[PDB]
Amino acid sequence: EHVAFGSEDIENTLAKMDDGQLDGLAFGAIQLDGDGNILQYNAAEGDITGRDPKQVIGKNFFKDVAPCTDSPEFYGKFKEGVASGNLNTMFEYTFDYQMTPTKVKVHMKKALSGDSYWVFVKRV
Ligand SMILES: *C(=O)/C=C/c1ccc(O)cc1
Repeated sequence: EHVAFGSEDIENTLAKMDDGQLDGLAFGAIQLDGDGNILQYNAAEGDITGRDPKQVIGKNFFKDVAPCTDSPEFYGKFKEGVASGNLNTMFEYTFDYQMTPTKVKVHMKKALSGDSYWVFVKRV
């Protein structure tokens, strides 16, 4: 159905969803493993960044796809959350690698499932 960016139970709703439903979301959604490998990447995220979802699946988000996120403010918070088991943070960021610099809001949250973490993205 509809689900709003930043919803308190977003991870419960998205646990229900297959690839096609994820492509129906109003915001960008990326699912990562604990090493930052890309497990899912939806159509809305591709609309923001110009990346073909089919070609980024399996690549490492912090090393290869999104080097500008390798920073204490983004990757640093991700690794702290993976280690502590409590990842749930929202912040503003700029995506500027091989693209027009684009201001975004990012929400990172642990999934329901084992060894999975979401990055949600919306333009601001
Ligand atoms: C900075 O390098 C960010 C790059 C980026 C962010 C999000 C994406 O889905 C793809 C590339």
